[PDB]
Amino acid sequence: SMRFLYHPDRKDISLPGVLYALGDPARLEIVRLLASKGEQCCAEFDFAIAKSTMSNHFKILRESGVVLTRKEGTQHINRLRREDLETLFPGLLDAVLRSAQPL
Amino acid sequence: FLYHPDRKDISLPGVLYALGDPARLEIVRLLASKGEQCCAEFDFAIAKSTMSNHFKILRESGVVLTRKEGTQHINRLRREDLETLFPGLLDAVLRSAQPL
Repeated sequence: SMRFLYHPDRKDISLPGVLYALGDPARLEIVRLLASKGEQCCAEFDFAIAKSTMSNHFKILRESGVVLTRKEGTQHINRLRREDLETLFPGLLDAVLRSAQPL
Repeated sequence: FLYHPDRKDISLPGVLYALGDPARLEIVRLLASKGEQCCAEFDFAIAKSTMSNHFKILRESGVVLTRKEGTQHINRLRREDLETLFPGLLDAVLRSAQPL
């Protein structure tokens, strides 16, 4: 494969949607890891979580506008939409990441 | 005061979850500018029990402190606690918050 999974346009990202997507210890930790380690394979996050719940987590991160997910080959690789979030919500990301605790 | 957690039990995912809703975010946005607000300043097209759950979520997550004065419920942003635990978060959020 060589394509990006569905992601909203900058136009359709809302502040409540982003906060909801960050509003979970697992998702917050995903974003924390994506912010510090760059792109990560979907399997990179082993949290002792039901795979259905982890799948829902990434889907929320994608649909909310936080995460850009790419499918290359068999696996899905995840990336923080840093420019989109900074342009829409200056200071939000750094404010959230400065306050997060390493899960 | 109504139910409210101790500062030790306020977490960031819980605060962000409480803010991650347009009605709840609107409540916080009003309380930040116009200060301690009683009463039905939060008149949205929402079920009464659902607006009540919104306030319960805001209280349980450590965002809002509510006290009863007469028949009225005076709500107050826990700015001190939130700034103490999560400096800059509230401003980062309010800077981009738009009226609903």
